[PDB]
Amino acid sequence: VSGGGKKPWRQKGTGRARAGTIRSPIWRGGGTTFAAKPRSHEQKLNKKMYRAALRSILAELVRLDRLVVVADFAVDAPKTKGLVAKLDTLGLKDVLIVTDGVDENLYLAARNLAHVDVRDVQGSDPVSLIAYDKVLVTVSAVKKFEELLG
Amino acid sequence: MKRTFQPSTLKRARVHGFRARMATKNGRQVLSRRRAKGRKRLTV
Amino acid sequence: ARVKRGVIARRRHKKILKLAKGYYGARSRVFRVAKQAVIKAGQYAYRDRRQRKRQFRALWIARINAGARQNGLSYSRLIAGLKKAAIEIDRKVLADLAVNEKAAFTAIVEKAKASLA
RNA sequence: GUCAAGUGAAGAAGCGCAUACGGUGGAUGCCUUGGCAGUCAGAGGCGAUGAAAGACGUGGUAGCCUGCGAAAAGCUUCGGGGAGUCGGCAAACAGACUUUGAUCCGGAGAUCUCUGAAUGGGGGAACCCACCUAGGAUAACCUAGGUAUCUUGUACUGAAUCCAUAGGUGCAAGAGGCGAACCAGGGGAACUGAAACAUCUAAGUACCCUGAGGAAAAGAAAUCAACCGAGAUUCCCUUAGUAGUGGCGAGCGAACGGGGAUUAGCCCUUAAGCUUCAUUGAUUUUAGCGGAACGCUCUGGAAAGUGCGGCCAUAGUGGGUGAUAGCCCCGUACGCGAAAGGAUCUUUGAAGUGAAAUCGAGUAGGACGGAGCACGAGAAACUUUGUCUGAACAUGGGGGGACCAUCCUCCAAGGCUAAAUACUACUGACUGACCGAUAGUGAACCAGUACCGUGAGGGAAAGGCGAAAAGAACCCCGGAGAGGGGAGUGAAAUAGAACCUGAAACCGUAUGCGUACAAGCAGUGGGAGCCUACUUGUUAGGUGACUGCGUACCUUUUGUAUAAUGGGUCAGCGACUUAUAUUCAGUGGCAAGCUUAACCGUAUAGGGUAGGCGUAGCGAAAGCGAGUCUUAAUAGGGCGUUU
RNA sequence: ACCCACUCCCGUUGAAAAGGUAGGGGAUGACUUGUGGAUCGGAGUGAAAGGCUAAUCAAGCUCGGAGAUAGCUGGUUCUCC
RNA sequence: GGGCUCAAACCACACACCGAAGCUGCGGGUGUCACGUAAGUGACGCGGUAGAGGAGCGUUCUGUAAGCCUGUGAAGGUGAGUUGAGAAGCUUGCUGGAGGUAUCAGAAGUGCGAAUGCUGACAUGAGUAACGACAAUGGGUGUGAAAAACACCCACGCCGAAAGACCAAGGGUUCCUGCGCAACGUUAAUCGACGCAGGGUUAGUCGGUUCCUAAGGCGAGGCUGAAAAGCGUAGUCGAUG
RNA sequence: AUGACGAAGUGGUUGAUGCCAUGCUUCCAAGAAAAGCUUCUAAGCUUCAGGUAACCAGGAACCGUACCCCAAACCGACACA
RNA sequence: UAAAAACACAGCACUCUGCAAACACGAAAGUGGACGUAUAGGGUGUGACGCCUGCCCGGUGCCGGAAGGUUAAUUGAUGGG
RNA sequence: UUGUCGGGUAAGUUCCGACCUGCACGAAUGGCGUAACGAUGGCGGCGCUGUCUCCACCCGAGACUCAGUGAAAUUGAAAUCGCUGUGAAGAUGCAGUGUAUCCGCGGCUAGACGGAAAGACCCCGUGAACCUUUACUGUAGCUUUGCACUGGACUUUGAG
Ligand SMILES: [Mg+2]
Ligand SMILES: [Mg+2]
Ligand SMILES: [Mg+2]
Ligand SMILES: [Mg+2]
Ligand SMILES: [Mg+2]
Ligand SMILES: [Mg+2]
Ligand SMILES: [Mg+2]
Ligand SMILES: [Mg+2]
Ligand SMILES: [Mg+2]
Ligand SMILES: [Mg+2]
Ligand SMILES: [Mg+2]
Ligand SMILES: [Mg+2]
Ligand SMILES: [Mg+2]
Ligand SMILES: [Mg+2]
Ligand SMILES: [Mg+2]
Ligand SMILES: [Mg+2]
Ligand SMILES: [Mg+2]
Ligand SMILES: [Mg+2]
Ligand SMILES: [Mg+2]
Ligand SMILES: [Mg+2]
Ligand SMILES: [Mg+2]
Ligand SMILES: [Mg+2]
Ligand SMILES: [Mg+2]
Ligand SMILES: [Mg+2]
Ligand SMILES: [Mg+2]
Ligand SMILES: [Mg+2]
Ligand SMILES: [Mg+2]
Ligand SMILES: [Mg+2]
Ligand SMILES: [Mg+2]
Ligand SMILES: [Mg+2]
Ligand SMILES: [Mg+2]
Ligand SMILES: [Mg+2]
Ligand SMILES: [Mg+2]
Ligand SMILES: [Mg+2]
Ligand SMILES: [Mg+2]
Ligand SMILES: [Mg+2]
Ligand SMILES: [Mg+2]
Ligand SMILES: [Mg+2]
Ligand SMILES: [Mg+2]
Ligand SMILES: [Mg+2]
Ligand SMILES: [Mg+2]
Ligand SMILES: [Mg+2]
Ligand SMILES: [Mg+2]
Ligand SMILES: [Mg+2]
Ligand SMILES: [Mg+2]
Ligand SMILES: [Mg+2]
Ligand SMILES: [Mg+2]
Ligand SMILES: [Mg+2]
Ligand SMILES: [Mg+2]
Ligand SMILES: [Mg+2]
Ligand SMILES: [Mg+2]
Ligand SMILES: [Mg+2]
Ligand SMILES: [Mg+2]
Ligand SMILES: [Mg+2]
Ligand SMILES: [Mg+2]
Ligand SMILES: [Mg+2]
Ligand SMILES: [Mg+2]
Ligand SMILES: [Mg+2]
Ligand SMILES: [Mg+2]
Ligand SMILES: [Mg+2]
Ligand SMILES: [Mg+2]
Ligand SMILES: [Mg+2]
Ligand SMILES: [Mg+2]
Ligand SMILES: [Mg+2]
Ligand SMILES: [Mg+2]
Ligand SMILES: [Mg+2]
Ligand SMILES: [Mg+2]
Ligand SMILES: [Mg+2]
Ligand SMILES: [Mg+2]
Ligand SMILES: [Mg+2]
Ligand SMILES: [Mg+2]
Ligand SMILES: [Mg+2]
Ligand SMILES: [Mg+2]
Ligand SMILES: [Mg+2]
Ligand SMILES: [Mg+2]
Ligand SMILES: [Mg+2]
Ligand SMILES: [Mg+2]
Repeated sequence: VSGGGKKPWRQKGTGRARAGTIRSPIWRGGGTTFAAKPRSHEQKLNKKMYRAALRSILAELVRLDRLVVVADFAVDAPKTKGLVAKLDTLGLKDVLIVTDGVDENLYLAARNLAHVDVRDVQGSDPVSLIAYDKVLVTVSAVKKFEELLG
Repeated sequence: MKRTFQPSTLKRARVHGFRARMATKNGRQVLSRRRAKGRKRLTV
Repeated sequence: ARVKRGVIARRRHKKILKLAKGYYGARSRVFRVAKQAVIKAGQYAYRDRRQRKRQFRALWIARINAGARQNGLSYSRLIAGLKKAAIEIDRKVLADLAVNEKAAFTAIVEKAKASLA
């Protein structure tokens, strides 16, 4: 904190409580006692711990009927209207789309959609696999999941 | 009772003015410090 | 991250002062004075749950003594007589009879007098 | 009826409690104008062509801020732009400008007082006094330019002193000063720790000083290694808190080796580079342009909210708009855009430099005294040098931690060299399990201000009407006041300008009950009466006569009502955190294995298994090994082995 | 006059962070005084009291090392078992 | 303490009774064991500082959440009722006028009465002390909303080697005039060194500048010094002359 | 305030700490400097320039100036004994 | 909060100092001493004046001496590895 | 020790003179005297007096009352009596008892261990500062010698 080098008054005699600085954390406008500094919050997760959690999530998604498997999923043009029509045929509104390789047109078509996310297999984090109402996954991405976690 | 401040603008200038400060290197440091803090008044 | 204490602190202080209602001076207006008064009143209230049972029994026994002496018996002789003749009417009910049902109380005293001799 | 005795309400100067309504005050909530921290870029300097920083001026009207400089909220021009404009506090009237394209935005020019390195001389900064040249006025001057010092170079002159030299004069080029950090170097504490203290630590830290650059420094083995080899420098992770060092105290603390990031080497028989000026193309930056798609209905002051039905999306969690908007506005994704200037890459060319010339001699080595190497004299190698000395010449020399021999490895006393690395005062964008007016910058507000100080220096407080001023015409009291009462505006005025909400302390007015024969932590247990309200008395609320019991709290103590400590009260703030190593427990993953670090990675994935721990111990150790150590001992015994 | 400060009283939240009233000493001198200047922090200056160096002196003030250190004092905030 | 004496004292004996949060009764909660693979039963426990162990409440932010609630009224504020063993929760009247957040997780600037704590506000003392030289006032008139204090007049009193008039330093508009009185003035104020506006300072001779130097400063070269610098020559400043 | 006129306006005495006086006397502690000013020349200049005197003509720039100043305006936080 | 008997003082004495003085401030240059030169300058003590100022050189200091002992850096005989 | 004697007083731990038994004077840290001087210490006297016996009266300024303005320290909260006991050992608050209607104003200071300043005395802390010295360890300065700058010559000086 700015200033605060000088002792505000002599230690004895004035009748006040003894003070060393006007920036004591006791004082208004003084320092924060345990002032924060920029620190990192990332924990370590074991590689196998991460994979075991992914296996648990994938098994639970199948058991809860929240996993939808399709042979393929491609859109022709990067049009949001086209993707909405495709997902309405499958009856999906809140959905995470997992593909082996994220298509450039598919990425653009889903960018503005409210509750639709398109991810590569490597990009399918535990949080997105749980948050989204359904996880539509292609057959190619299912096999790519098997190689990674099995 | 004579008090400690007996004003003399000539003495004030010769001891604390701009040219008194610029004459030495520690005086130039005062002007650098007071410019860095942004003092509206630099010398007296 | 930063947590202001104003709303929670005000709710705490108001609960204490609401309990200090009716107290004199600072004991009903000033928090750190009202806080001591609310604690002390609680200490008294806990202790006076015990003392109330003693106070009422002393009151029953005194009224039974007055009622029985009107019938020729002291309290101690009546209680001994009420044990010789197995009468288990307690002192709260006995003190109510001695005041409100004097004919009933006289019958009990005569039953104790007969039992003694 | 008289007397007597007994009993006895009501009558409160004031006070208490409750409730209602106010006042003061400015908490809380909500909000944001401002901050804080990162990430990605940019730029890494400005200055004698006058800087940073200022003073004084400059406007129709006073001041201050902003801009600008006697050409003075500005002039010229080139682009953008297309209807308003004459900056803000902070408006009111004036006078104007503008589709003959103004205001505004960007590039380039012009002007640019005075002070400040300040530089013609002087000086108490913003002032005083000059000289020289050229021109033009005749009076008492005017315009333009020049006039500092030092360094380098050059020309002319030039003493003591003959030649010279020192010196002097002119000219040309350059420098000086400022800036938060980063870099290299000179000088260099103490508190503190060692539970005292001197060696030691703190620490080559703080600070002072010098120099340079966008980076700097270093850098191409007289280097390690170990008989195998590696192959400049710099940086990150390990090795490892190990070897060692240390009043062997407190502490300090490697390297070898390994994994990575970057990669580059060139010359003294004169090069790679670097600088400048051309020059060929690429980008990039400094203004901008277009940019989709919504209606009805209900509540409402107002619709974006309700209900119903649509459409756009490479644009959907942006900011506003009278409450919550993809489709109302500004934007956003996306696609275009430069007359002119800046910058970065490049293709050639030109000089300049690197440049020390020509392979290193007062050098290597040595003695003394220091310093550094993790290494404090130690058995002390190596580097460096204040004093003093002092080689050899590849058939030579340096190192391999005393020293010697053998072996290996290198070639010092000459140079230049990018990248990976450090930092952010500054500019832009983006972001936040950051703050939200006692917080966050000291500073949200005309803050480094007010104020305090001789001075260096210290250093505040202070945000919110409403959607919109619609900011209350008019009437009345009042001093042609202050302040109010109406009226009106507004959805709301107890939103009325000290204006959102509007807490507490604290101060009042009103009502109810209690209170003037009564002794103390002021309550608590019992409890009459009165009052109020309905539920009309086994009720609720207020008060509470009388009475039992009863010496606050915190701290500190053997022990506190203590006449021990602390607190006038309220409101806000105010104290076990964080990082890195580690042990134990719990709970998970994997399991004779487990796990990665740096780093890479269209990046929380995946790779990377160098390293760490474990699977074997004993011994000081060589070593041996389910054994080992001690010992003459295969005996005893120690530790270990059956998980 | 001016410089000084011996006594008493007052004043002591003062008119005043050292004064006032009444008395007192020096008053051509080692005098008093204005303006300007020099000397300062382990330093100055001192007819010497550890005096004075901006109401601060047995080592000024200001900023920095710095959040020195404090085996000491104080304080340490919601609930229940 | 009142009072007490064939006691209300003392000695002995006896039968009664009072007396605690002890024991029992009745209702409830909780700990640990055991039986229970259950709800629950059984037994024994349940004062407590330092301290260890266990289980929770609440606050701010993040996710859940482009959800849900909300102008038919959010947060906050202020009452009432009600629920739990507690931290606390819930419902509602009024105020308020735009935000809030279920649940379960995750993070903390997470809880205040003390620190002669810090900042602001406001009390008590108390309408008390004081209103700053004991040189001194009285009256009349005017103006004004209002006059002890302003202006004028008539008196009185005080200073007069100053309490008068100046120059310097220092200050800086305080000077004068018109309007004005909120605050400032230790009271009031029409008055003012106060507020708003306007005006006012005229030099050959006064004082500066300019000329000259004192102490002293700076100081080309120079000498000295790790650097920063120190000293000083030529010079150049510097009045108090 | 307004604009014309306006009488007397003379002797004596006393008399400074002011002036002569930067003098005079005396003493010891022995009492600024520089320039302006007068004069003399050197280098230079030699009909010149420059100097002197007279007359005529003209000029004298810039800054301060209000006000308080033993004080209510300065130093003392104050309209401060 | 001390004005004194404290400090100073004239006078006295001791001692240092031959001038580039001793001594002091300064890393140094330099400066003061002093534009002085032992009748001078510094330091120390005493404190007008009058009468005086006695004894002790063991300790410590200072001054003078240098036969002997001891004694630094340095040098490196000799011995042992 | 107020030594003893003498003087001074009615009475003199002070004073003056003296004695010498100097706890523990003493000769330039000077001894002993000393005119003059001193806001210097002690003692005595004259005068003078409200210093006092012993205070009285008077005059101004406060205090007091009214009108205007308007602080302070302190403060856990107060419904804040005596006495005797008790008690962290000296009680407005505890026990017992006595007294006592409620509330101001002028006064006074016995208490509220009254207010003010984290006692300064005392002790402690392996606290600080500054001062001293023949405490320790250092060090500026001063001084000794070697080597360097640094040379020629001649002479007294050991071994080759
Ligand atoms: Mg802060
Ligand atoms: Mg990984
Ligand atoms: Mg009344
Ligand atoms: Mg100049
Ligand atoms: Mg100059
Ligand atoms: Mg010659
Ligand atoms: Mg430079
Ligand atoms: Mg220590
Ligand atoms: Mg540069
Ligand atoms: Mg380089
Ligand atoms: Mg080889
Ligand atoms: Mg659009
Ligand atoms: Mg609204
Ligand atoms: Mg070489
Ligand atoms: Mg060497
Ligand atoms: Mg070597
Ligand atoms: Mg070796
Ligand atoms: Mg080389
Ligand atoms: Mg702030
Ligand atoms: Mg607020
Ligand atoms: Mg209406
Ligand atoms: Mg609002
Ligand atoms: Mg309001
Ligand atoms: Mg009564
Ligand atoms: Mg009472
Ligand atoms: Mg009750
Ligand atoms: Mg009682
Ligand atoms: Mg004790
Ligand atoms: Mg007790
Ligand atoms: Mg107490
Ligand atoms: Mg008490
Ligand atoms: Mg207290
Ligand atoms: Mg006299
Ligand atoms: Mg002393
Ligand atoms: Mg002082
Ligand atoms: Mg010190
Ligand atoms: Mg430190
Ligand atoms: Mg501290
Ligand atoms: Mg019984
Ligand atoms: Mg019981
Ligand atoms: Mg029990
Ligand atoms: Mg039970
Ligand atoms: Mg128990
Ligand atoms: Mg318990
Ligand atoms: Mg909130
Ligand atoms: Mg509080
Ligand atoms: Mg507490
Ligand atoms: Mg009083
Ligand atoms: Mg009074
Ligand atoms: Mg009074
Ligand atoms: Mg007065
Ligand atoms: Mg009035
Ligand atoms: Mg006067
Ligand atoms: Mg005036
Ligand atoms: Mg007034
Ligand atoms: Mg005025
Ligand atoms: Mg000089
Ligand atoms: Mg020079
Ligand atoms: Mg001059
Ligand atoms: Mg003068
Ligand atoms: Mg004048
Ligand atoms: Mg004062
Ligand atoms: Mg006055
Ligand atoms: Mg005055
Ligand atoms: Mg005195
Ligand atoms: Mg003496
Ligand atoms: Mg005698
Ligand atoms: Mg005698
Ligand atoms: Mg003596
Ligand atoms: Mg002698
Ligand atoms: Mg003497
Ligand atoms: Mg005298
Ligand atoms: Mg009054
Ligand atoms: Mg007592
Ligand atoms: Mg009194
Ligand atoms: Mg006291
Ligand atoms: Mg103490």
